Amino acid sequence: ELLLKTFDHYCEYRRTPNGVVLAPVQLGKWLVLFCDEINLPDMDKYGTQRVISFIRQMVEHGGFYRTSDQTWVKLERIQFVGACNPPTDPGRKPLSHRFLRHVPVVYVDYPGPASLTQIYGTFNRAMLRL
Amino acid sequence: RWVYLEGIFTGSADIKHLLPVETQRFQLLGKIQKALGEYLERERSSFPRFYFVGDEDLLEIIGNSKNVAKLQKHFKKMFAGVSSIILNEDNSVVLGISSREGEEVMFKTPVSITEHPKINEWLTLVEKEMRVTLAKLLAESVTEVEIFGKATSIDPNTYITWIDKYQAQLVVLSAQIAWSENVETALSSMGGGGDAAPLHSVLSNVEVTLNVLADSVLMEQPPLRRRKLEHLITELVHQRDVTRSLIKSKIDNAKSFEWLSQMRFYFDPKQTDVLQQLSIQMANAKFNYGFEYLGVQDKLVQTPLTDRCYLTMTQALEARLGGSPFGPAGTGKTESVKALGHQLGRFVLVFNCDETFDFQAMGRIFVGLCQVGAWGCFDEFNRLEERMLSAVSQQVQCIQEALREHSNPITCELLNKQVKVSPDMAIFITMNPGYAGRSNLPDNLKKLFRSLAMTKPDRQLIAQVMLYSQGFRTAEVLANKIVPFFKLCDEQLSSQSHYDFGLRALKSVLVSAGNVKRERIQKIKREIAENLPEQEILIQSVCETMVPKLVAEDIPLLFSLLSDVFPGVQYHRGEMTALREELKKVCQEMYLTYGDGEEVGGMWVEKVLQLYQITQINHGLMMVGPSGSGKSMAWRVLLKALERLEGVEGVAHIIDPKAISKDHLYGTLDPNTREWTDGLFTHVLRKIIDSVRGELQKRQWIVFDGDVDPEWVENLNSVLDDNKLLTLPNGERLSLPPNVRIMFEVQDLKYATLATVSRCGMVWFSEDVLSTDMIFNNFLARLRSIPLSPMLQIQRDAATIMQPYFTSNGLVTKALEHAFQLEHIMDLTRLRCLGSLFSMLHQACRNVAQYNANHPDFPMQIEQLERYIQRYLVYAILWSLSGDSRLKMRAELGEYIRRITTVPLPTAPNIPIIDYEVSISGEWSPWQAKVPQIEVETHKVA
Amino acid sequence: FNRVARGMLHQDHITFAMLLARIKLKGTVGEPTYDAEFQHFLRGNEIVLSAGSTPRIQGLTVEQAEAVVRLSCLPAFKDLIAKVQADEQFGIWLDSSSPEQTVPYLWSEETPATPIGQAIHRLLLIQAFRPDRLLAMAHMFVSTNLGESFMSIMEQPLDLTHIVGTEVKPNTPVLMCSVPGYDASGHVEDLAAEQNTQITSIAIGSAEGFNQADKAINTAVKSGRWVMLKNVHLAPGWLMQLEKKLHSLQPHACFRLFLTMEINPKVPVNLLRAGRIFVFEPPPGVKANMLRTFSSIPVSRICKSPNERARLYFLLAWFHAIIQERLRYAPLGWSKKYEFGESDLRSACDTVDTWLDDTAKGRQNISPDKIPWSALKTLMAQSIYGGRVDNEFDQRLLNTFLERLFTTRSFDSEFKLACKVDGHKDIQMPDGIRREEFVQWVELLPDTQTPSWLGLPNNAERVLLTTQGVDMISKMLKMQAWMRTLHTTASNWLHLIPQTLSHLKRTVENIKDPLFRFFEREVKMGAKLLQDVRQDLADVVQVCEGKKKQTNYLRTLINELVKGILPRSWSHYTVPAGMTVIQWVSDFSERIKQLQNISLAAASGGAKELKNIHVCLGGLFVPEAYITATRQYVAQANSWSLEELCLEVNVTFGVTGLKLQGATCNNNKLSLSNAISTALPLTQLRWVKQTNTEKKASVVTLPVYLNFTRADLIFTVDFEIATKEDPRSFYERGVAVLCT
Ligand SMILES: Nc1ncnc2c1ncn2[C@@H]1O[C@H](COP(=O)(O)OP(=O)(O)OP(=O)(O)O)[C@@H](O)[C@H]1O
Ligand SMILES: Nc1ncnc2c1ncn2[C@@H]1O[C@H](COP(=O)(O)OP(=O)(O)O)[C@@H](O)[C@H]1O
Ligand code: VO4
Repeated sequence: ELLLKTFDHYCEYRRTPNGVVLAPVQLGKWLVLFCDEINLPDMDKYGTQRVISFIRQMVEHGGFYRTSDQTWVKLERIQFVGACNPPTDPGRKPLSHRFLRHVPVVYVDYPGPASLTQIYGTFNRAMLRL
Repeated sequence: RWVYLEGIFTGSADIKHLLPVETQRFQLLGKIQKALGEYLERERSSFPRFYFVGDEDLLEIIGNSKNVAKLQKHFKKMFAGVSSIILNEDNSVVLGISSREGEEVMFKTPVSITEHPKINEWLTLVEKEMRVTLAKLLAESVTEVEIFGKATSIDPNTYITWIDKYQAQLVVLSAQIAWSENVETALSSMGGGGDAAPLHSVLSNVEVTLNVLADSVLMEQPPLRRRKLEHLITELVHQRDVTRSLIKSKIDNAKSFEWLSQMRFYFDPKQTDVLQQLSIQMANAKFNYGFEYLGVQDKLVQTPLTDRCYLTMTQALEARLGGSPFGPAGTGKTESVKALGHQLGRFVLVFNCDETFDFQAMGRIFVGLCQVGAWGCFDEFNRLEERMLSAVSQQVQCIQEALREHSNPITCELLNKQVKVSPDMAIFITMNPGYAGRSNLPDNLKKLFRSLAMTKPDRQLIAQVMLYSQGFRTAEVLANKIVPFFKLCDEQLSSQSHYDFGLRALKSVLVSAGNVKRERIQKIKREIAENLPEQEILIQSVCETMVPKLVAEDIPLLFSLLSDVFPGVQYHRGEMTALREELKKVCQEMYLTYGDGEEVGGMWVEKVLQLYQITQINHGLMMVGPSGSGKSMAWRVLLKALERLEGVEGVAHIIDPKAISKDHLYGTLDPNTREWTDGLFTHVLRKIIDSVRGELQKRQWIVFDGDVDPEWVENLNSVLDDNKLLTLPNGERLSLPPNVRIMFEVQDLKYATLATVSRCGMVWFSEDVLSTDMIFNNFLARLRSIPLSPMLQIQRDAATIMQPYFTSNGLVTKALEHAFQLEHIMDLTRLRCLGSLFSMLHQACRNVAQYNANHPDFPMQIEQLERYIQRYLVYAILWSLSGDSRLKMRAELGEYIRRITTVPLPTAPNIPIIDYEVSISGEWSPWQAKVPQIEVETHKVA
Repeated sequence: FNRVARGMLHQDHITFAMLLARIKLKGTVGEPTYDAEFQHFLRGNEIVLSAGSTPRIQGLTVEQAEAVVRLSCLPAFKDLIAKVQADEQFGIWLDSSSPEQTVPYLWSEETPATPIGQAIHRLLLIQAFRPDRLLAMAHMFVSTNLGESFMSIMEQPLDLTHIVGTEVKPNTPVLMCSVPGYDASGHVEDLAAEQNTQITSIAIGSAEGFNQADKAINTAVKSGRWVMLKNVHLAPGWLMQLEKKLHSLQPHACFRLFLTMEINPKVPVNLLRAGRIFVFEPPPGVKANMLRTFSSIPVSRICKSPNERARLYFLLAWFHAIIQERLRYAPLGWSKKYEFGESDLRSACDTVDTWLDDTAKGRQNISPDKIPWSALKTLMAQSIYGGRVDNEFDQRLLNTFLERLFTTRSFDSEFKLACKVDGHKDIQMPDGIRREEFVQWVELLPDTQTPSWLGLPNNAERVLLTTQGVDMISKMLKMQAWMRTLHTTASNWLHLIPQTLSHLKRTVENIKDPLFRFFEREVKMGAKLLQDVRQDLADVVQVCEGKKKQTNYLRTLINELVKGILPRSWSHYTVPAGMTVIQWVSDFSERIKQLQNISLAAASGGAKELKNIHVCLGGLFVPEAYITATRQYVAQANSWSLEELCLEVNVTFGVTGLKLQGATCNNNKLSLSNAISTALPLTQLRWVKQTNTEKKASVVTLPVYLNFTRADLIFTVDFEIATKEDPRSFYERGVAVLCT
């Protein structure tokens, strides 16, 4: 329902020419739905996250079934990027290997000692110029 | 309220004359609404079966008084076996009723619509005339079968003439009546007889008529007559066994329990037309036969357990209690209950109970059962909430109170309404103890029902009989071989979540064996002839049903067991080349790899052929295998191949169950307005059933691509079992059309109960089925087409360059296996890494296109292109197989790539490869040259 | 005592009697408080003794020696060790059937103590020597304190009408807590009918039972109408509201409110505080069960039409009581804890009435051999009582009882309800005609009910009695870093658990053998489990050394391992329910050691050494796979098919680790014995061609179960019996075979 409200708010066009398609108002522009902490959503009593299943369905099959008319809605100019944490982090739960297939994973670690030194060294030299 | 009346007061012409004063005074609110509801309930009370029909359907039916043809759809759900009614040429006089299998029951006395114009009255009369016609035809059939009862060496021709003369239920009834009368007469003649044994004549008569049937089933027979014969052997073999038991136990008088325990029938047409000629009797339990056209349905092989079940249900009905069969799944509970409800010839309705059945729904169902007197089998009753089980304990105590009041037109309290109760009522609740998604029953309700343990069905006799009936001359040996084979397969094989070796498995095997035998008879005749090898037919059926679900380490075990139980014979896969050429064509059209046997893409073709086999056998299918095993493509390519091979279109609706709430999946029923809104699956099923756009002529394939858990799939237990029926809390019953397959593409069945595993033919898509070279070839084929003409050429020659690196044991495969040997934050999935790699190579082609566009003169040449692509491929391997890992894992993958490659690499010895990018000209440039040491402004820092 | 016992379990009545006896003792005049003796009684096991144990004349076990040396701490008990070894009849007293009746005088007292002093002395001696008879001795002590027939009211069936009309105020609800399998709705419905008072019975739920209940309560407070709310434990919040409303209504007199509910901890405490609580259970002992059944059956229904009806009803009640209170000894009696309840007895009564009325129309004094014995036996074994029976062994036990009781010979004079209760004393069939004769015969039943009445062995109550005594003492007494430890335990476990075992070589000739395939699968599964558990324990060791980080899986494993709960991942093979981690680890070590022996044997010989080896079925992942593999190997050795094979077992393939539960085998025949278990050394599994021949009378089918909990049948063995034994006795005694 969170994603449905997000699409209703920003992707007003629910047009259905020769098929129901979902597109944002700003024509010629794509849309990136930045989903943060995607692996926090709890799984059901039977180990299955609902929103993860929804994303897999609307990414692999490229659309969903709206509950208003039970009609297939196809995504237009919509893409998803998620931000999550290692599974061993307490409070975190792994995703289904079925969802992972459509999404490549990139591992961003904490900046190293020299990296932190140079990154914040530029900040300190900018600040002390006052 | 007001909107309801506004919507419903502007319909057809005569539909508005149904108490039209409200219609005129509309074009206050509570009075009008309650008057309309009172009219609806009055019409429902006039004809009790109207408590099964919807209010809108009833109102349209009354509005469609002149048109009767449009009313020929509700008969399927009003009655049990009635699906059509035969009218006169002028659409004015109904002559009889037709079942959905094409069987006619011509009324002895026709009734005219003009001679009773009101819908309810003429419907009541046609019901009564149907019962009267069944009674009269049963009397005639009993009179006819008297001749076979008092004759030896019976004539097969006249015997078949009798069999196809009358309806199937009447034939079985006549057989049972004749046997009961003969055994009773023999026992009476013996009395206290020291040595008189005239019942051996009865046994010999059963033997000879059974031999006549066995001879008659071995040859070509018409379909309806074939089913009648099958039923008749199933009953007569039980009669033979009962008579042998009586002879062995040496019963003298007809009052002994060894004869009283077995069901016996008593016919006397002397009494009046109150339809009490039949007096079916179990042990001290007298039952009438509520004559109603059941049509033609399957008959179970009355086994030792199926008898005990009959005894306990009859005793419970005598005590006016209910029956609560319990035990493991697929042990003959809903089918034994139904078979007994049809032995007494009474309308039985099966409801699949779930937590959405609220109190008012149960009350409405019980009111319908009161008015009609029809039985009720509530499948999976414990699936209701415990609170609701307690709540309906009150209604069970009220309904049983009305039956106990009959013992002293009875009314019982059911939803602040007093309803007529008929003694033929029955309430049955099948349940699965100790199963996931099941709630415990209160003791208050558990004392209102009588329970028996249907734990282990007698599958040996179940097989031997169903075979003997098919035409297998060595049915005894076949069953003696196959049942121990099943019990040893259950133990020897490794335990898996999708493994089912119960009665539902044996049943599917024996049905397939019968179909295979019929097909082999046809094939032989295309070139009496009963020297077939039956063992190889059984092996073919087993291998066409059991094999498609074995894991790669279990097939040798099953084949060894088969070769040990059946030593000397073996089966070879059917060629099915007429389908395989179509599969090759459509795979070529879909950039998917095709093979045969040990070729590349051969195991996947074997699995799609097995999926076709399971589609032919079962009506519910289930694909089990690790994600990325080719499950989705298997059924897509099969559907596209069948829509050309057979010419019938195939439309597939893919529904994700867990994506949406099960309220949206099936439907909702608001407790206030009492209005039903179809869910997702229900809407699709209603569209299919109502073939307005020819949906019944298309190969509809509903697929549930998601996760199976014992909450939603349990609502489908009635659609995936022999019932082929969807039962809703509204009371609506939607039959599954024969051209519909319910499929479930899952990765594992760990969170699933044996009930759903028992149905839905399993197809196990192992991970080795989709080989990595097939995925590579799919990519290269998609790259050599599908322009992301100039851009297409840029993709073509790039694919030509990358072809040597995608060998089965090429660079990419070795890098992938080494990456699987490393450690990643998330578990490494092959198709994820391959998808990222393919996306990045597509981006490499876009970079080439961008560069070619940027330099219209001096276009980017072949040597530069091959250098750039062969370096970008290494870059992509490193950033796909180790983009999810920590830095030293990336370095390890880089070192492995360096030592197992021939592509030129950066020459620096210390800095890892990942720190290098690939320039558009094709040089391994460092990334530390694109990190300017910038100076942030003195403001806006951080 | 009576008022509290009306609403508390039958296990806890003895503790309440003990506490009341203590209160009476402290309220006496001059007799000593015996505080030290009670202190030693309540906590005698708490005293620590390292190596002071010393057996005497080999008459005391390790536990008995520890108990006597612990009890020697009491000053009057300084001479126990020397006195017990100086006595000869003490040995006879130790193994006596009922040592509570006569306890030899061993304690040294300067002055003769009061009879209560002798009673408590005997109680201490019984606790020290015969913990099984601790309940009986506590009963005797309560009798000596509060007088005989003090807690005899609990045996009498509860009188609902008097308690409801006198001891219950209208405001206070009547709470009928019911154990699973029992419901109090029927009894109170009968009460309401007997009082000829209209009553509103409502089941709680569906959000409409609340409104109906509120309306009924509102109407009933101004009219005296009774009200029932059934299964009121599913709406605790509405039950809070009900308590709040019920606290202030000042209702009409003779008004009552009944709340039927189960025993679950989710019921409010305040409601339990504000209402009278009644607990309904299976009555204790056969005597009370007969009494309850006879009270339940109306007097008019009995002694109507033939005089044999009363004897039929008495036989029915005896059968019902026997099967009802065999359920207490579930592992050795009925394999599963069934729910033989009140509906079963009502249906039995209805069928008996109907069939007796059918077989005898009006005429009285029907001949005993004309009663439909077969009809009643079949209806009771297949439709009423056998309906709830799942497995075939319990069904055959039910058939055994029904055929033993429901027979014409039961109307004789020397018919025995129980074959033997003391080896010489046999329960005799009461020669009664009218109901009161059988009722008074029930009332003169002795109070020495042993399990030998049931057909179960006489020594089938030792463990249960000792457990109940320990629980009674614990209840009476209650009435009055982890990181380093986990480090040490993980290190010890890794030490005791052996290293990874080697697989079996896949050759072209060994792959075909069924035995080799089975052993390969076994060792492969064992190696997978061993690797998983070893890496998990190593990870735990590394984390407890502090170098490694915390994972969700590791956190769960640590949390469930510090508590002694076996990890679910390690639960791959069939195990008895609810053991500690240490026992599972020892079992796993033994299993892996046996698997290593199997691997070595296979290495010595690919096929020739895979047949002549002995396998303990207790340690094995799938024993039925082993049985099927042996069957398949024998079938493949000859030309015989799998089906034409039957299993014959000769106790000396070789199989070890089996134990008989109450049977001693001389050569291959069986003789009933009183021993709890008898080891089976090196049983041989021989498969021979099936002859389709009915077995002899002496041949019986004994189930073989994996562990003590008879919940997983492996296979069945047809054993022959020695001379002058009855297979019926074997079946009724619950003889079986256990792998563990
Ligand atoms: N015969 C084939 N030849 C080439 N590629 C194939 C073939 N079969 C499947 N593939 C490829 O395999 C990949 C995964 O196939 P598919 O989606 O059918 O797997 P799946 O097991 O159904 O996945 P999921 O469980 O995630 O839905 C796709 O890239 C598909 O094109
Ligand atoms: N006696 C029998 N003879 C033949 N088939 C039987 C017999 N008993 C059960 N079956 C079949 O076994 C399956 C059991 O289905 P069902 O009774 O619905 O299962 P459940 O016991 O879970 O309710 C069906 O295919 C049914 O036709
Ligand atoms: O007991 V079931 O008919 O839901 O398999």
